Amino acid sequence: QALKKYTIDLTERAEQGKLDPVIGRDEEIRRTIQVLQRRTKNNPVLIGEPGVGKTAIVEGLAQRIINGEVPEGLKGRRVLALDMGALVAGAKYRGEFEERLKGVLNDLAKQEGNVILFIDALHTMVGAGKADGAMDAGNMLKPALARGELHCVGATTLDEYRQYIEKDAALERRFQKVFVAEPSVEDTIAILRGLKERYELHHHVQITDPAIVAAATLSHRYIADRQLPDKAIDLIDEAASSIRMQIDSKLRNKVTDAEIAEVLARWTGIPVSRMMESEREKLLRMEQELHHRVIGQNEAVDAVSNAIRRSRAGLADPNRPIGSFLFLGPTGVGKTELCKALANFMFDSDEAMVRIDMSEFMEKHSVSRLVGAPPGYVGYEEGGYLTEAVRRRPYSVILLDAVEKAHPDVFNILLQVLDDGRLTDGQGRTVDFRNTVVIMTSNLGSDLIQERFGELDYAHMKELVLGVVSHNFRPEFINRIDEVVVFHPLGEQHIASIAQIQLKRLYKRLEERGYEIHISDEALKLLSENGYDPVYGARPLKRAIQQQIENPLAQQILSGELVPGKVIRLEVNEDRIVAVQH
Amino acid sequence: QALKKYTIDLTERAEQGKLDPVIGRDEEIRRTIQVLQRRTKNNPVLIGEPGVGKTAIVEGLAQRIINGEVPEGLKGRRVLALDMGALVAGAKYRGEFEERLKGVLNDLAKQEGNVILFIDALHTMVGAGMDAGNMLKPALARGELHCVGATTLDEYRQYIEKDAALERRFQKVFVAEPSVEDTIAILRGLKERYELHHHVQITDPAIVAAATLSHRYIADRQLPDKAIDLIDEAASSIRMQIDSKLRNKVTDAEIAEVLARWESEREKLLRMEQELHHRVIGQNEAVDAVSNAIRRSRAGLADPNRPIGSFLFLGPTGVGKTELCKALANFMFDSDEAMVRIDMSEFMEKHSVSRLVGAPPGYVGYEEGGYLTEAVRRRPYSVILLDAVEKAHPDVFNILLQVLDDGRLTDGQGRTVDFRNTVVIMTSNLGSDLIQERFGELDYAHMKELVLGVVSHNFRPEFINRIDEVVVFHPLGEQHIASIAQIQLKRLYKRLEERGYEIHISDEALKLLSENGYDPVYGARPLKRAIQQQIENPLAQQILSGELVPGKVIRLEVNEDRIVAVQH
Amino acid sequence: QALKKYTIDLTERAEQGKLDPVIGRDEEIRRTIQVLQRRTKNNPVLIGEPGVGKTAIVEGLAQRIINGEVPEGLKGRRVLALDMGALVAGAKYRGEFEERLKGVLNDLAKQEGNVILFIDALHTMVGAGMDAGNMLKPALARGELHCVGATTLDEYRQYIEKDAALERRFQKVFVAEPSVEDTIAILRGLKERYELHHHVQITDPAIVAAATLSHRYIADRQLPDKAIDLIDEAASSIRMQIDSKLRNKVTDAEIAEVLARWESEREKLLRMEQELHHRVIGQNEAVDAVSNAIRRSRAGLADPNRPIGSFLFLGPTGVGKTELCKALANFMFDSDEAMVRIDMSEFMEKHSVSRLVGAPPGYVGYEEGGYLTEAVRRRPYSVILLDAVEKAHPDVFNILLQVLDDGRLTDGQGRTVDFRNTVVIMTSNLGSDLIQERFGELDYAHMKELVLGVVSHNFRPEFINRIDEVVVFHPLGEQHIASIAQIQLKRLYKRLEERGYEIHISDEALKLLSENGYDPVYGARPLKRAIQQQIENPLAQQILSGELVPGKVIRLEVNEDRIVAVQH
Ligand SMILES: Nc1ncnc2c1ncn2[C@@H]1O[C@H](COP(=O)(O)OP(=O)(O)OP(O)(O)=S)[C@@H](O)[C@H]1O
Ligand SMILES: Nc1ncnc2c1ncn2[C@@H]1O[C@H](COP(=O)(O)OP(=O)(O)OP(O)(O)=S)[C@@H](O)[C@H]1O
Ligand SMILES: Nc1ncnc2c1ncn2[C@@H]1O[C@H](COP(=O)(O)OP(=O)(O)OP(O)(O)=S)[C@@H](O)[C@H]1O
Ligand SMILES: Nc1ncnc2c1ncn2[C@@H]1O[C@H](COP(=O)(O)OP(=O)(O)O)[C@@H](O)[C@H]1O
Ligand SMILES: Nc1ncnc2c1ncn2[C@@H]1O[C@H](COP(=O)(O)OP(=O)(O)O)[C@@H](O)[C@H]1O
Repeated sequence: QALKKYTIDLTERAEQGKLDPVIGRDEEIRRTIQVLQRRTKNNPVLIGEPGVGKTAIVEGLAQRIINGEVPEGLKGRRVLALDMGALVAGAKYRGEFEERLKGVLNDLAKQEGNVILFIDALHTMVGAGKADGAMDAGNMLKPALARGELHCVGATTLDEYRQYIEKDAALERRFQKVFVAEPSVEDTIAILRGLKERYELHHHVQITDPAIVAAATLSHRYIADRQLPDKAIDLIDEAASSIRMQIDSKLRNKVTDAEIAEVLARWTGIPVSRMMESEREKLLRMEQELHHRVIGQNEAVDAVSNAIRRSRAGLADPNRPIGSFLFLGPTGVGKTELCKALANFMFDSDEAMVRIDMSEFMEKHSVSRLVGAPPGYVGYEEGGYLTEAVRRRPYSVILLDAVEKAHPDVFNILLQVLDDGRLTDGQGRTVDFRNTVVIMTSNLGSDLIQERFGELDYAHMKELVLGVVSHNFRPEFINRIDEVVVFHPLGEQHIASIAQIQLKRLYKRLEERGYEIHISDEALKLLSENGYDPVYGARPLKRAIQQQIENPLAQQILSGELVPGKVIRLEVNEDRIVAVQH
Repeated sequence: QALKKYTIDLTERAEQGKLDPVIGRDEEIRRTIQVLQRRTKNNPVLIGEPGVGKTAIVEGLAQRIINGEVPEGLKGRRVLALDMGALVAGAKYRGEFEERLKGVLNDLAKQEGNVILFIDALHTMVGAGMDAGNMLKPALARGELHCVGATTLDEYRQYIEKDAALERRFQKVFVAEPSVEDTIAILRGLKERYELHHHVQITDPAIVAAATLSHRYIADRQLPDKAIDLIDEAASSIRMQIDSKLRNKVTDAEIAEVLARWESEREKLLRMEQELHHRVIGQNEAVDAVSNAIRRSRAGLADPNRPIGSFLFLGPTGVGKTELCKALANFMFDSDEAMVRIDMSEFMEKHSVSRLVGAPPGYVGYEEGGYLTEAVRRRPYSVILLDAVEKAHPDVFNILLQVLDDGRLTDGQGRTVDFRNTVVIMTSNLGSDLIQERFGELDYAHMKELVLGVVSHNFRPEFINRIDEVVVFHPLGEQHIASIAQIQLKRLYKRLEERGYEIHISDEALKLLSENGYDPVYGARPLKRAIQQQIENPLAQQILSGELVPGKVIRLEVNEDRIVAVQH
Repeated sequence: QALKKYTIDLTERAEQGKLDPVIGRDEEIRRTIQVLQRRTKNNPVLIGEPGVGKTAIVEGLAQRIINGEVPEGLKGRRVLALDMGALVAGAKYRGEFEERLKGVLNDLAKQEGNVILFIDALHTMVGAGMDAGNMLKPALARGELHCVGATTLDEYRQYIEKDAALERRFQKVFVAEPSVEDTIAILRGLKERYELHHHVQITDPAIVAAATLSHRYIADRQLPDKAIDLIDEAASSIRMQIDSKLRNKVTDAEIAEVLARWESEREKLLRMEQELHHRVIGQNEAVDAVSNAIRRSRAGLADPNRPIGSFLFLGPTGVGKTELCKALANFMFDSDEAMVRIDMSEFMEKHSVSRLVGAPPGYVGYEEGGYLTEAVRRRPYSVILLDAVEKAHPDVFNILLQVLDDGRLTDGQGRTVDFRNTVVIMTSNLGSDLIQERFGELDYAHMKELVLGVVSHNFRPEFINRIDEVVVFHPLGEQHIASIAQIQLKRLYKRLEERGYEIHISDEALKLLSENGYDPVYGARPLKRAIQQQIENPLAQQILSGELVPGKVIRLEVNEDRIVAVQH
């Protein structure tokens, strides 16, 4: 009949057992039954945020009907998953949709109060038969709803509920709101323990139950895209397919929690991966790798090494971010170099990061540049720069440079940030900063540091510059810092080592060009004499390397003088540096 | 069948072996096997720019099925492909999209899930008038659908990441543009099929030349599509050259011909001094300095996070400073149209910076945008021109330091504006009379050092630290500017010969034209407008009276203080 | 045969001369053979225009096939024009027309590549009404189709390229517009055809005049089809002149009569100032600038690929910029109420672009057009008015740069909108108070320079370089007020003579008006409402009183200050 054409019996499928076991949801199914045994407006609607198991509530109710675990008034009923695409499709003629829907309604009256109706996507039922001068499904179902003589069950997302049903109050009051919350962690672990049998029967592999509880735990903590139980189910399924292809292509036979971590790190790259000996010996050689690019300035290397080790070691403060820092020193001591060193350690690249230089924000209102603009105003549909740049890749490094340049009340934003890792952009959603490192640099007591780094300890220098910082900032803000570090002007040996590093990357780029070039150490001594001052550090070394290398060497390369394969000693002139061809 | 209406079997031709021997992109096929062997959510989607061979990915998967190179759950499948461009274009009224859609769904339910479907342009599925998310999203969750999606990330997040319920089923597979060497590997995998088609041979140096030049010069279509197109059309051209009335191997010469029509790079960089004197007379040392700086930028020794060249320009304005920038843009990248003239005379405030970089959101000039950075974003290979940089607000120099340090600049709207492909020209006139009054017999270098010390007392030292070289722009004499006036007369005669008039000139008339608007204080454009307004206005007055005839010799003979036109 | 039902062979028509003589186009048919000589994407498609001989390119292909002017692999191939409606005309069943289509496709598979087909309007096969385009798409993606398409770039870009398998069987084979000389050669190919039809003769100076004046004065109708139109319409005109109640040679004067029906102002142009000061008194520098423009453009000193006059009328209110526009309409265009009046000052909205331009498919302004380019599509020869430029959007300025670049417009649907013959002058005021103070005691040059600096602060710098000339309107002197007051008295005399009343004035009353309604600081309309009040209000008091008998002279006598009309 017409019920055969447009409806699908879920209860016959659960009678075949071809539906999923549904475990839990007891108050939700009980209130759904309480609404379904009424006199007027029998119709519960499963308002719940997208992917918390709303279809599975009705499927589990169908299974409880088949098992006979319902009250006596529901024993022997039929749940029919109504189809909207079956009804819209065949009707470009006038009245043909209304013909079908009225025939369905007369069949449902004919079934004598035995058919439970399930309508997935109730928001699809709203704009259903919207042809020019045509009733939708609302204008035809709406009689039989509030006489109680239809046993509809809605299932809709809450954002679809606002736009598509709360806009139409008449059909909005015909139903009964059933909030279906995202489950907490422990109950989701229980549900996943229920569903282990299905995936074991599907992929013929086994699952570690610690991997299950780790998938639920890490999914609730780190992934902010989807919602429970959906994200954890997808973790388990994708791990199962990965193990199946590891076996079948070319080891193991189960699904460990390390496989869960590999799935999560493949999905984003938050380094939940366990400390393998390459990674763990890398992490124990933290300061050694930081002094592969940054000579000197030991104490901040120590502090950030400590913070990243406490992050990776499973001792993360789960609400504050990784490290809430503050760098302080005179101009040109490689503060940005240390930040690029962290980026290169973490991501194998300097500019795989976000640097936002706060000298651009010397006015107040650029707060709205990084957090966005409210509803109504100009740049609403774009988001703040900082929030979006986190919202793509949350495991990153957020760098603020020249923090003395901006207005003091930009730093209520970072009060939020360093309190909880939370930030709310102009559209009004939270952005998790629990995988970020915040570094702020200034040159506050640079006169005081250049004056008194000699003949003083590190500690009371930090004390005195902290007093200067309290003269600068707010007591709220500097409480949020994990650790304030102090930089110092470098000796000439540090600048000679930096010149060695610049010669290393120069010879790297000239082997890329294809030239075997060496240097006299006297030329290194002359370059150390040239770009040196205690007041400015190595940016004079930058310009000295720039001029006295990049001008004559590249001038003689383009002069046809430098032949590849020749030994090229960068020896000295009387006042300059000369290359040879030997 | 309704399968004989909108579906395409690729296991058909792959069982026949009559498709592309798809080589490469193994990992994307592997992740497609990862998604398709799940229990649920078995509809992978492919993400990339159009023309990256996603159809070839599906066909190579089909060939691995035919070859038995797949695990034992992918076998017996039938590769199908549904149109998203006829289910709507045929759809007149209510339910012709949905009618065909449910007919496809039931006829695949007859197929009992042994069928893999392809769908391109997943963005088209969302908006068609409701349509298909509400009818495939059950099959997306039922698992009986075995779709293969294909679209681009921008349409994906514009349309499809709106509804997260549609987002949670499809699994993103990034298919980027392949490299030039991956293109080489694919074409070496496909040179056999070409040479068996046209019965010719193919030069593999011409293959790598075609790949490199297609990567460099043309960015309309991309790899591997443009390489296939250029190889096939060049092979067609060689085939016509054979069958016209002689080589079978397609050469890179025909590649360059179809390239430019349908190589002067390296030595043009080497001869850049001659290039700068192709249109500009005088300023020989400045020409040499600019050409050496260009070659050093192309030498590939400097910072890969710093631009082509940092420059500050001084001297008397209007003498060819802008003309140097025009010819520099011409023989640098294209022509006289990749440049932005910017007066720093205006910008003297904080909202000056908010103008030029970009407004914060919620404010006045936001999607009107920054005056500089939007024009950079439109023309990523240009030359940036600045005028009267001493009239700037001091915080603009912080932005300039960000330019010369990082080669990039976050605008007000919040994105990356790269600067490593342009030339920063900043013009000033602070040491004007230091160069003008001391033009006589003083060298280029010590005048440069003297005005360098002067501007060092003027500007910030850290600002001019970043500047590579400040050329002098010495005031050109009467002979150079007279020659420029002669070149303007030449292009004037060119346009009037386009109109079609044999026009001569007296040399005394040439001297009076050179002495109309010569001025060392203002520039060459006073001479230009002087000669222009003297000649042009009585000319057409004589013309449209009915006096001048095309073909008559028009000598610009002198009057006592004017120039008269004769018809002989 | 079933192929003999409703197919039109073209190889026999080229063999038996039943086609038309197709002349030239070697490179296009060469690349056609190139697309024919490929392994993939083997079918070409004539991306073309309304009236550029796409079917004639098909005819020339068939002519070169029969003449042996093709390669050996394509000689003797069957070229049949499949007729669309002829299959439709003998069919009335859903399954008989489709039966015919299936049978012809099976016969095309049966002929085994010998048939090389052609079907124009491939988009029409996509939407004819299983539609026929998606029915032939298996013949696309089964390696059997040798057909050729023909359409506009819009339908190829939207209905074909956006489809997938319909993309990867074709190319962007673009039909070019031919030259004027090629058009004359084709006219020589079919001069004798029209002459033997209409029993007339055609002069070859009339041929070259028809082609050249169609190339210049016509842009919507196109080469070569506009020449077809003009020649055949002139032939019918000469046939009328014979059969009226004599000539047989079609002259170029007949082409001029055709073009005008669908004259001594060149030396009146030397009396420009006379007519301008007849309508717009004073403002001598603007008169000189407009005179220089009209001289140097109709004589053609600059590029004639531009609109003729591109001015920014600047100055305070009440200077008659609108009056000078209407005076130019009177002089050059002889039609005062033929001008395209659209103000800039509605268009700061982002969504104004629909109405102010013309729309791509995706707007509802696509369902009527853009009201500017609609007006140029109606009126391709007039003055377009853009008042108050200071209230615009910057993309509208980019549209202005498109106008100042092309001399035409590739509009919102990519079709013909032409701009060379039209004269677009925008008006503004932005140098208002500078002129209102310092037009006195200053020159015209430095004022122009300073207001140019002001507009440079307003606009883009090279945008206002594209102005024909920055022109200056200014306050006016004493006698100009009296002359224009005499003009307004004349139109008052005309209005009341059409009422039936005849008016004499005292010159004392003229001096009373010139001393009452006077200040140059604002504009003209203080004088206009002074006239209005101090004349009409006692006059409307007297006439609606029923007192004034017609015939008696209405003498504008004076009081000490006021104006009295008497009846003696
Ligand atoms: N209590 C539960 N017991 C067993 N499986 C569950 C339970 N809750 C959710 N699931 C599973 O969670 C997955 C997703 O739930 P679904 O109901 O299918 O998604 P959904 O509720 O339709 O969300 P939307 O609205 O479609 S985005 C399914 O595989 C369900 O089997
Ligand atoms: N690994 C490969 N081996 C062989 N051919 C390839 C390979 N990768 C790409 N191709 C070819 O490259 C061309 C690209 O065409 P498409 O498959 O249509 O590109 P696409 O990624 O599908 O994007 P669009 O939107 O469909 S054009 C096809 O002719 C493929 O056969
Ligand atoms: N210079 C003038 N010569 C003659 N009539 C003028 C002049 N200036 C204004 N008018 C009169 O003013 C009206 C023309 O409209 P207006 O907008 O005033 O033109 P306009 O001179 O351009 O002033 P603006 O700048 O457009 S506000 C008509 O009544 C004209 O007769
Ligand atoms: N310890 C160091 N290691 C490597 N480079 C350094 C070091 N100290 C200074 N430099 C050089 O000096 C510059 C200092 O950079 P940055 O940290 O931005 O200076 P500031 O201290 O003003 O922030 C760098 O560009 C780098 O080239
Ligand atoms: N070389 C030529 N020889 C003869 N006629 C030509 C030639 N080129 C173009 N034509 C004419 O141009 C006309 C336009 O042809 P067609 O492409 O069918 O129109 P449209 O471009 O409007 O579709 C044809 O009638 C044809 O006679």
